[PDB]
Amino acid sequence: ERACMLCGIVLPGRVFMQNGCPNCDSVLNLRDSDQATVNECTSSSFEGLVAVGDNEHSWVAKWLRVDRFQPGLYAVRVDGRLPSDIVAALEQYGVYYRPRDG
Amino acid sequence: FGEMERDCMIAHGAAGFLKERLMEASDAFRVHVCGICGLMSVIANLKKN
Amino acid sequence: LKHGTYEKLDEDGLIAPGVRVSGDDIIIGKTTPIPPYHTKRDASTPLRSTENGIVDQVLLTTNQEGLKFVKVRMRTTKVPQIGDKFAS
Amino acid sequence: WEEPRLILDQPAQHDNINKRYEIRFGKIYLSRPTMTEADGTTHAMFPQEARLRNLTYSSPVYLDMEKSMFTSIDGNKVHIGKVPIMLRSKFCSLRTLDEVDLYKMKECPYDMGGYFVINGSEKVLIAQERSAANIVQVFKKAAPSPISHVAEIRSALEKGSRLISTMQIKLYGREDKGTGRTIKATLPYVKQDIPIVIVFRALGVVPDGEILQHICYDENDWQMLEMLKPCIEEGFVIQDKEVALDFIGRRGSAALGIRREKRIQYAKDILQKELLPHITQEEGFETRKTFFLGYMVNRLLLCALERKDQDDRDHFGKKRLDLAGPLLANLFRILFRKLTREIYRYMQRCIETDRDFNLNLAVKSTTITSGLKYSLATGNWGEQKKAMSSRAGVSQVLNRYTYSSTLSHLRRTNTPIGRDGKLAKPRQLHNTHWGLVCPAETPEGQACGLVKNLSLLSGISIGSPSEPIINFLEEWGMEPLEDYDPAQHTKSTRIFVNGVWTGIHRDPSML
Amino acid sequence: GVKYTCGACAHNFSLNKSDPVRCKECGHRVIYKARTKRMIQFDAR
Amino acid sequence: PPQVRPSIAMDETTQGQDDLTHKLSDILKANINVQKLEMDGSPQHIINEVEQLLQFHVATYMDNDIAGQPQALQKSGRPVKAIRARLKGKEGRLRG
Amino acid sequence: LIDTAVKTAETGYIQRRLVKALEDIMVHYDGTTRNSLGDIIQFLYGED
Amino acid sequence: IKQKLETQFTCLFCNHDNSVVCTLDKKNSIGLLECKKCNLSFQAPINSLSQPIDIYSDWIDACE
Amino acid sequence: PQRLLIPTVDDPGIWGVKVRLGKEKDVVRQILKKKLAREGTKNPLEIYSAFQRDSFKGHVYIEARKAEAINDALKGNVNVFSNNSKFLVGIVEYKDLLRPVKLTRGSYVRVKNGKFKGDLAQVDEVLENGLEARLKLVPRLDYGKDLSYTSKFRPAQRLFSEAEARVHEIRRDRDGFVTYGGEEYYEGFLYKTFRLQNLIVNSINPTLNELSLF
RNA sequence: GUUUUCGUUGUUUUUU
Ligand SMILES: [Mg+2]
Ligand SMILES: [Zn+2]
Ligand SMILES: [Zn+2]
Ligand SMILES: [Zn+2]
Ligand SMILES: [Zn+2]
Repeated sequence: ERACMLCGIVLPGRVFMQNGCPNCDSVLNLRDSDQATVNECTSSSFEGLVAVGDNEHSWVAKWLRVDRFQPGLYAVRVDGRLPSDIVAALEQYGVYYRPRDG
Repeated sequence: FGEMERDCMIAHGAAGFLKERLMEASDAFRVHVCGICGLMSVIANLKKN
Repeated sequence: LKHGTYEKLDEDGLIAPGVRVSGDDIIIGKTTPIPPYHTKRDASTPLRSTENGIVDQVLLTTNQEGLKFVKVRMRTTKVPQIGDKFAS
Repeated sequence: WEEPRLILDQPAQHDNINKRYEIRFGKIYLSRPTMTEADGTTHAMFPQEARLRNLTYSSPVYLDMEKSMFTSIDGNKVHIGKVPIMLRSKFCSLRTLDEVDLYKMKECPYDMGGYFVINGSEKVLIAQERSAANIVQVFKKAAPSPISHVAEIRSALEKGSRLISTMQIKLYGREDKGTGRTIKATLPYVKQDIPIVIVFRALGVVPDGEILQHICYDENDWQMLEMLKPCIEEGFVIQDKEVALDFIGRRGSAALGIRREKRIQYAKDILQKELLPHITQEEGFETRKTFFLGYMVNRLLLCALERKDQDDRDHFGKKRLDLAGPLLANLFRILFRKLTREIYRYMQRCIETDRDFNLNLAVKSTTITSGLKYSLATGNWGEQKKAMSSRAGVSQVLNRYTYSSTLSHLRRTNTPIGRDGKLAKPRQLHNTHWGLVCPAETPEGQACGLVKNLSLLSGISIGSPSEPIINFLEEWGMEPLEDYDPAQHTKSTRIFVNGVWTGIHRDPSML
Repeated sequence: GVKYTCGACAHNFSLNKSDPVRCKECGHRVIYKARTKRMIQFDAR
Repeated sequence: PPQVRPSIAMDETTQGQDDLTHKLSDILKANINVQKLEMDGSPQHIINEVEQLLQFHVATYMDNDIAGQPQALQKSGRPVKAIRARLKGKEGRLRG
Repeated sequence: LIDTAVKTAETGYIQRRLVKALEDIMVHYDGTTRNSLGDIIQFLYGED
Repeated sequence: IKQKLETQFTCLFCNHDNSVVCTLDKKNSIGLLECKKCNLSFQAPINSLSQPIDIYSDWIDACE
Repeated sequence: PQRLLIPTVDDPGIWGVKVRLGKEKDVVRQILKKKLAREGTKNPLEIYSAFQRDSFKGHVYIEARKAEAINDALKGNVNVFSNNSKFLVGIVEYKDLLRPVKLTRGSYVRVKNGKFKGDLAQVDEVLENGLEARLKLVPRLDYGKDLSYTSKFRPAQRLFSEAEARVHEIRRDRDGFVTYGGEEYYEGFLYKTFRLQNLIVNSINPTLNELSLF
């Protein structure tokens, strides 16, 4: 269960090795990159366990920016910082990553 | 030393033996007390006095 | 160490069976290290000061954890004496 | 087999599939003593070996598991530990060997075992006495109380030899004081008392005619009728089983918001369950419960009238000595229940990983082993975390200072009544120990008069199955309780087996 | 060095606080020490 | 001082800290936890609960014979020996 | 035997309570009987 | 004698616990209930064998 | 700016039911999967989100609108205290429930895990990912006096010197820099790959030994 | 060379 940087959805590490991030893999390509990228985009340290089942009208979803993202476990805080390449690609594609650790 | 023992020897009234026995033959102790507060709150050293 | 003596102990830290014993006498010689030279401490077994006799049977075996584990039996006659109790 | 199924499930919609990870248990397998040396070498033991090297004379035990899958889209010999074994027993390595090899292993023949060797320490259990369970017990409560007589019974399941609950009744109202001579009941898992008529109506007999029939059987006893009359008068609001039940379910000590939907059913459950389970635990025999309750309340009313003696609580025939059987049974019962809890839980946080558990890494036999070890070595018949409220001194270090001291030590009893309140009945000798316990031998001071000893000819029952007795009764024209009429069977004999009402008969002499 | 003896086979053997304590001759796992070499007296009273 | 609550050596060197020291440390921890509450998320109910637990700890360290409420204990299952318990009783300081 | 065992303990309790009751009383140079507080009990010890 | 009972029962309307006040009035064999938050009241006949728990049970049986 | 996403009355309420200690994450995930599986069913659960926070250990809060939804959600869950120890969440603290909330080189830090715990360190490098950082400690070696570790049998600390290492028991790369025993030693100090988890920098007060050395 | 230390708390048993 490594907390994703961008969307925050968390799934068992096997899930990301094999099933991936439901929303960020399109731009983060965790399924199709070295495990270094998967771990950097999905850290094993996280805080603020938020279970989301309905996100379309949940205020928690609007605050957490997961109203569009698939309902599921989400982590409020993720420590560390993204390396240069991941954030550079995110900003090139127009995804201004907002760290959720504050 | 039993309670009834105290009772019996007080009926006798051997005050001095009582005090010394409960002091010399038990945990006698000396302390220092500040009269103003009347408590044992003194900070003492002897060789420095 | 203990105020009692250690000479009757053996070269291993034990005492031979059938040795005269007096109270306050170190019957088992055990030592423990000191958490950091001269880093050990007495762990001996003086005999009960009130109890004297002769060593009956000295056992040396390992406990369940496999560590050395002794069972030492001392013995002596009990002679009836003034004030000793008897009953019909 | 008291707890033979653990049922799991996994309705994963990730597509509703019910993966039932059910676990079943096979036969129990008991080994002979066989320790494992720290050298890894294993060998059968002997008590003297443990005495020398401070070990416990215990035998490894195996129970058979069974892991069964019921996945609908809509085991092995597991070493469970080692059980200390009382010497000379059928599992004892000294039971055999006759007179000779005992010499070779340096065993005194004059020892008769009967004790447990733990870490080289021979330990002796102390049997505890007790009144016989599931008995009607009416007593005159202290006059300074609205209660005048107290009918008491601790209902326990005959199978399993384990307490389940207790129910008590009280004659409310004083002689021409407290208004009428009413009666209200006390129940398990409740918080208030209820008029007895109400509990009759919730059990099927709402009309008072049937209630009186089941209660009063000499209609000529108008006195009985008028003591119960206030109970009948107050029993007019409730007129059917559902109101009686919701009424009862309103006081079931449960949560708030059960609503009459489920309140009536929970009330009926506690009318069936938790209530006289020794009589019946299923449906369709609440009539048997009504008849038995009527008999018990009739006894209570006779006692209130005092036409019969209050059942002498000191009458020893009611008392019962729990041998090691029931004691160890309950101890291992609680320990196995804890083992069930922990293993079933480990299934929960190990099936989530969906790893095929070996049924080996999950189980730690240390639970039962260490629990029994503590409860015996320290003698606390209970977990190390429930030291308080746990009977200590049940097990003791044996006596080998002299032969006969040990002898009595093996023929000693215990009275777990406590020293709270001096009193005289218990310590006092009562005629009803005639030929049962040593009249002269007893401790001194606090222990005097309470701990007892088996008389030279007293013998303890181990228990026998009861159904053949039922057949013998059925064999001999047993008259059922539903064929029981107050006038017809006015001189017949009510039938009781193991103390519970087991029919009617008119000519008991021949049978 | 020191003289010991087994309890089962009845054989004396000497260990030097280095060998794990096991019967040198029949594997019996309980050994013992022997009498001392000093002389013993008794008042016989 | 330590004189009141010194170290007891269950087995030669192995010393179990006196339960008085244990409960003193416990109350200091509860105090610090209350201290650690307000500068961060302290949504009232959390403050109330933590202070309630601190009060429970203090009362237990004073007395464990508080009627109507169960006793305080150590991991062993043994109820804590409150100061009152040390003081009163047939073995109390006075009588003992 | 039971009665003896009960009586010894109960009597010991009574004796303890009583001795606590009257542990300080004294006769004095005046011959009066007064307590630690000085409240006279008897105007004269045994009236004699 | 009236007996106001500020009970712990939770009322369904404003969903506030301890908001139900079960004031029993046996004089006319007629009960009374009050809420301090939404002021909902309940009525039910009360025999010599009715309690605030029975009254709350009747309220649940009636409203829902 | 999240401030325009502040909660209001129209937003679903939060009922905070406390659960058994250490089982709060278990209850969170139980609620998540129960809601997901029962979403769209004939008995749907009116819960919007479930969350637990480290500070509020034992406290579980679910975004919902009716107590019936919470009662059905927690029904069938054993890790929850039998009590309905739930208190309605006020408007202001809805965001305070999810509020998330220093390390630099050359900063004094302490070791916790392993055997070198309780030894002050000075950070001198940090890994790019933000997971591991290198340090500047006082090496603690027995010089072969007991090699042929644990955290409780160690002697005092001494600054590393080349002569002692040469004599008692060693690859000289740069002046004063020796990678000995899988450990880097610069300027007579200790350098090792220490995890960010193994270290802490906030609220550390130097001790008498540290002020004597540092 | 003078000098110099063993634990607790429980339990159960008896001792009058
Ligand atoms: Mg005598
Ligand atoms: Zn993502
Ligand atoms: Zn002063
Ligand atoms: Zn041999
Ligand atoms: Zn309301």
